[PDB]
Amino acid sequence: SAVNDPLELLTNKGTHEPSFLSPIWNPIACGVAGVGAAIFINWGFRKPVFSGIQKHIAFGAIGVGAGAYFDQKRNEYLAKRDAVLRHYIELHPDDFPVKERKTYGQVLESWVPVR
Amino acid sequence: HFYVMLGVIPVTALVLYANIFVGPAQLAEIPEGYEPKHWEYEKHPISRFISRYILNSDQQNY
Amino acid sequence: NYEHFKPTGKSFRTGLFAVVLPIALYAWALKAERDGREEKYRTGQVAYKDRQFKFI
Amino acid sequence: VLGLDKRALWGALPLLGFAIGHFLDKKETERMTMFRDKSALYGRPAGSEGKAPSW
Amino acid sequence: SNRIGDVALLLSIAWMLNYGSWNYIFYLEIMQNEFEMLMIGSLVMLAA
Amino acid sequence: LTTEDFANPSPKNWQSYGFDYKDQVEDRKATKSTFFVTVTLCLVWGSFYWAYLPDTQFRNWAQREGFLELRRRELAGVDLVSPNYVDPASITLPSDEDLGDTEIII
Amino acid sequence: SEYFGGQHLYQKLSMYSKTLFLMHNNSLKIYLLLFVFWILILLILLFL
Amino acid sequence: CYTDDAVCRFEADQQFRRDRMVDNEIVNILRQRFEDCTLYEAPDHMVKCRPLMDQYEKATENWFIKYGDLGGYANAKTAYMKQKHRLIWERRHGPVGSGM
Amino acid sequence: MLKIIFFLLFLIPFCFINNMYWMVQIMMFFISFIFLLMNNFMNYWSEISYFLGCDMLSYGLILLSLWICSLMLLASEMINKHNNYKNLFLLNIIILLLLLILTFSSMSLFMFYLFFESSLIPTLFLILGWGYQPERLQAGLYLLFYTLLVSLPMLIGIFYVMNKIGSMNFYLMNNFMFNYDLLYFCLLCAFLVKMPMFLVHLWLPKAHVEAPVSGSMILAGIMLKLGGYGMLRVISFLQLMNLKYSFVWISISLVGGVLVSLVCLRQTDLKALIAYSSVAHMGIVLSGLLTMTYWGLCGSYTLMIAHGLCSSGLFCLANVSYERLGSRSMLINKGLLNFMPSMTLWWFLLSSANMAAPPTLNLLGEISLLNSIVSWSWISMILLSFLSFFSAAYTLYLYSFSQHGKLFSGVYSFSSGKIREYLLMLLHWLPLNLLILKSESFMLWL
Amino acid sequence: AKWYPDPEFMKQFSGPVMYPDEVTSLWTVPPWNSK
Amino acid sequence: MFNNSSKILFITIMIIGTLITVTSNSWLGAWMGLEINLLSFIPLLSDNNNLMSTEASLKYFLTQVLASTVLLFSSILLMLKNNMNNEINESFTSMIIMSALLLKSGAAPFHFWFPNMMEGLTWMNALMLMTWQKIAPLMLISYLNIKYLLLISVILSVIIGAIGGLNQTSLRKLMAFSSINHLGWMLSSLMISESIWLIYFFFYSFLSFVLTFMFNIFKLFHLNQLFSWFVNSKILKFTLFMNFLSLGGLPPFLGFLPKWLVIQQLTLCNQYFMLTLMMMSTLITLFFYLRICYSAFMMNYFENNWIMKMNMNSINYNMYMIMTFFSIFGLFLISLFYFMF
Ligand SMILES: CCCCCCCCCCCCCCCCCC(=O)OC[C@H](COP(=O)(O)OCCN)OC(=O)CCCCCCCCCCCCCCCCC
Repeated sequence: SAVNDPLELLTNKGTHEPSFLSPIWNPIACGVAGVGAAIFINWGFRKPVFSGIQKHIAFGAIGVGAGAYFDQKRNEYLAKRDAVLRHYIELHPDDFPVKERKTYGQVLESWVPVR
Repeated sequence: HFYVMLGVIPVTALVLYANIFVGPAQLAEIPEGYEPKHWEYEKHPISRFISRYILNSDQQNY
Repeated sequence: NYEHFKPTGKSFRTGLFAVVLPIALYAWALKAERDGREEKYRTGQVAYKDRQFKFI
Repeated sequence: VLGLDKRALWGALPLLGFAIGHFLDKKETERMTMFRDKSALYGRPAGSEGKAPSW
Repeated sequence: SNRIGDVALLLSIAWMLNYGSWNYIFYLEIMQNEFEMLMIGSLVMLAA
Repeated sequence: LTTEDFANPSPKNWQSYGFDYKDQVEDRKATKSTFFVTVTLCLVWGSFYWAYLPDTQFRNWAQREGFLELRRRELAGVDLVSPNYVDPASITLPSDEDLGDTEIII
Repeated sequence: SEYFGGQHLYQKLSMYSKTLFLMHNNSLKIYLLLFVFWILILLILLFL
Repeated sequence: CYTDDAVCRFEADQQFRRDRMVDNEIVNILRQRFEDCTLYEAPDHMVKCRPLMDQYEKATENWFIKYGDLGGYANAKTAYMKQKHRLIWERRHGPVGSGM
Repeated sequence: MLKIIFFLLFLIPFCFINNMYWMVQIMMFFISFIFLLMNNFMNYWSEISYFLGCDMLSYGLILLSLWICSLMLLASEMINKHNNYKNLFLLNIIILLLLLILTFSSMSLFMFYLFFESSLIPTLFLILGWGYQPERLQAGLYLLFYTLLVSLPMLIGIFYVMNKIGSMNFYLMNNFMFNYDLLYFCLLCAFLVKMPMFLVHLWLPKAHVEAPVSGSMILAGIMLKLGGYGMLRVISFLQLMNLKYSFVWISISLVGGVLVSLVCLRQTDLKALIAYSSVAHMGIVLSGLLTMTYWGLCGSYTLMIAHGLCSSGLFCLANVSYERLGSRSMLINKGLLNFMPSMTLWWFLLSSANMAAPPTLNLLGEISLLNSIVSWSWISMILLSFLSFFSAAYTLYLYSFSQHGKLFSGVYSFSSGKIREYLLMLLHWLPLNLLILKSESFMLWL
Repeated sequence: AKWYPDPEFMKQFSGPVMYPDEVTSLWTVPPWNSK
Repeated sequence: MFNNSSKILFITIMIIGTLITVTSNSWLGAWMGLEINLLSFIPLLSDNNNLMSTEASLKYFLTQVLASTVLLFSSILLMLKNNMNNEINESFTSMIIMSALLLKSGAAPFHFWFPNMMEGLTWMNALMLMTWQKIAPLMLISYLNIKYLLLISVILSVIIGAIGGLNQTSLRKLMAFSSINHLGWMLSSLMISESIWLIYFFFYSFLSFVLTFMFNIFKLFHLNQLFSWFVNSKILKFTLFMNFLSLGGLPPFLGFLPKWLVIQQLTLCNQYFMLTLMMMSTLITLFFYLRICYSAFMMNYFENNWIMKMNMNSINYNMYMIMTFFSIFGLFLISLFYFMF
């Protein structure tokens, strides 16, 4: 495109593929955090670090569920933010105008001589 | 000396196996419509094997 | 050695004439030489093939 | 030769981490592919879907 | 007394930066009359 | 200690290497394995790999392309090294009234 | 260097911490009096 | 290409680096030609090596026209702006070396 | 890349297993061998995985980090002979190496900053935990407060660059150019402290001495090079303003190199003299960085690579006399040619590497750095000759007075040299002469 | 591992303030159960 | 502090009064909630076993009722000038309102009651004082739009709160002076956002809970008392003392995150000199945090040998070790957070 249109910058074309770690990073990081918190509890009480694995299982399940829930709420928050930005760009076409793209050839600026 | 000889002996076996029993490629013009691969762009068999099986291509990183 | 140090005039004279004055004189000399070469470079008094250190 | 005892069986954990990192790098170079055989330096003529990908 | 020779070869290399190749024998008979090569010769003469 | 004790040294009086000072078994295993992972892997096999490393930098390709370009440039005879980045007719310079008071650097 | 450096910075910070502990050894009425004066200039300017 | 696009800047920077390495090899081979002239014509290097030395000096001059005074971070746009200012200074002040 | 990072992340549970001190350095040398294998890098960023990628400068710095940490586990056998906390030491070393790999393979300026200032906390922990001096508190506080005081406004500069540009990536920030004094001072002065200046050095000779051997390796081997990497990433968009203000730093660095080279002739400690020796060579690195030439940048990268090995190898040599003679004093360390004659090979081979030496990478870094500084101005030929003469005037003094002469009377009986120490100083010198072969690797990052 | 914090080092933390002056040198420490 | 159910009653009514304060749509119902919060925070901060707690409650009463009557007088004056609760052009009555709020909060021109009261308390009423009692004044400060009073308060808070904590060897006065410096970062965030303030306040509250639980379970009130504290493994004492480095704003731990978000939002709001004035005056806070960390960062000490068992609560220390893990490994949760935007 030869124009710097502000509306097409925020409009999702759908060509962006999410990564492998993007949907699954937060539940496994919070599960590892829950397992490490249970290990930290067992270390602070001078228990064996893998004694009472039910606490580790419950902490990991709580972490996986909370990570999935807050990741879904995070995605809904970012979608609403994108809708807000697109709606404010659409509502005010004078403050955000399409700007013609300029080739380097038109511009002439400042080589900094090293010498 | 033991641990430099234990390195050199399989290395020198692989070097004489690559030069004598395989041998380097011969330079030639590109045929029309070939579209050669990245490991075709080097001469030595060890360099070709490293660029084919181990190292990523320049096109992929580019 | 800091516990026996006080800002006297002898210590100020030593710290001025030992460290700050060669630094100031060297910086002034480098700036003067580079400005004198840079005005000749920017004015255009030197040829293209007759300039030192082409990195060639 | 090298001497490895029974404690060398604990070294499967960094090899498992190396396999996990290599799998994540393979997934990353699988995703990062919209400019594959479409850049103007390493380009390909018409009929690129019939031909195999370069990487 | 040889470290001053080391720094004189270092400055001679730094002034052979002008002509690029530090193989001086191919530029001796050509640029015997240049100021930059006279600087090179003075530094390597101090080194010797 | 007597003469026959020094002539035939005891196997229990062993001088340690630098790795462990508790038992002789951990010295030999760590010594042989540390000499394995540094000398015959990082210094010999790694140097053999780096000897036959391909053109990561394009320095060999630069020399081949320079030889072919110097074959073809002096045949055309325009320039051995081109001084201009683009063609001087293709570039559209601004006029003197367009620039005004702008710092032109040379 | 330690003057205009870390040692003299630590000495000046220790002196500033020692002279601020004398501010906090007073009664509550002094600080509340300071607040009452700060209200008092803030109400004199409301007249003007 | 446009200022907002970073796809063109990477590709033009890469061909500028490749052309820099090729032109460096041009100057290197033209210097090695003069060195081989000096070794092969050992007593009489004064007469025969003069066209090669003139060609090498023209190569050094053209290399300093294009890539000269750019610094360690030489983008493709930096040489283009240097060419723009050089052509402007050649238009209004004549050739560099007798400028005002 | 992610293979090395996940390798160290799964090497983290090796610390909690008892009698597992020597397997971690085995796996560290194995991942250094694997990192020697993955060498398909050019001047642009390759192996792009999320926010992690690598170019040639980053490749050399991660390889130096892995080699210095792998030798750092080899040098510290005093931690293993005593019941000092081996698990915490191994965890701190693995965490610090992971942070160095993360701050060198950072694609952007901000993640580089984040892991860059995360790296100083394990160095703090090693200095205040495993040192052998009462002034470890004076050592770590000087380091942390110097680097933190000058690196906090660099964060304001970093977000000012983000607000003006939009991006954090190095390539997109290479396009822009700023004409502000205070942005230049913010984005430069933190690295100007992180590599030693003359005026801002103080944390260096008072933090190298009171640290352990491992603190000395990690400080003079890779954490004087974080500032060099940072300036190599920042100088590209601050060229106009550094060309205005670079004569002050270059003149201060050159006169400070001459003056600190005069300091080392009046030093009575082995570990302090190498600490001031790190100031003189990095002064040449700093003086060649600000000239912005191809040769200055390439020779600066080559001299940082070749200095992180040789200064660390000299710091291992001062440790193996401190373990036996009981003190770091230069008066005590006399005539070690008659005590440890086989060590004297490694003393002179690593002291010659500190100066210009015939087969080392330090000479190829010093030649390409003096080229740019003599090209910068002709007045620098007076003070580069004095600095490079005084460098071997002081560096020969440490080998001469420690390794030649009459023996120090009244020394008690100590152990002889060991194969681990000979292997430790073998791997600090054979990389310095095997890397002139394939030197276009470790020099041409551009 | 050769120097460890001696009672001379923890002497400076035993006062009523960190840096005593002529006023606070005559002060006493609070009770250790804070009541 | 749970010796009686009446204290739980006072806790829920002080929560109710603070929520009445921060949700009032007028300047007088906020004062009503302030008086409810004051009534329920007088019996807490008072006990029979400690002699200093009664005179500290007297100091709290005189300080708050001096601040609440000036807050009422200036709000009635604003209502007498312009009869809506807001003000078109800001004037001196908003300055009197903000100064009366700063006496409530404890900004550094008016902070001298804060460590002098803190010198004689327990570690749970201090936890209520520097966390919940900073909710009611600071949430009213966000309604005013004068800049120079906030500027003077932020600058004076970050120099006076950092320098003044150096001489103090008592842990309560040192934590009060550290909370005065962390107060100034909250008011600097209040000039640019009402959400970044919530970020900084919530994680500063989190760090206050996890750090004052170390001194409440083991009953630590002195710097020298930290050196005599017996932990069975010295690695655990070294690990538990990383909350000081966390709260001081160091990058691998949590606590770097809210300070970093304040830095990110202030630079985007073109305020650079005040940020430099705060961050040159936050190194002193890490200095008296690291002076605490003398007692754990070294690995061996000249301990007193009469005590050989570590005695601790079960439920409180079980709650403590969850929050200690997230105080130092909590930067992994930045990918899950979405409340910065
Ligand atoms: C570290 C040691 C050195 C430290 C001091 C270095 C000082 C360098 C001084 C020269 C550079 C700055 C001055 C010149 C600026 C540029 C002007 C110029 O080009 O002048 C050249 C000058 C005049 O000659 P011109 O006619 O121009 O052409 C030369 C051939 N016809 O040409 C000449 O005058 C020709 C001679 C030039 C100088 C050559 C010698 C320099 C080194 C002198 C010291 C060492 C000498 C040997 C040892 C003696 C003591 C033991």
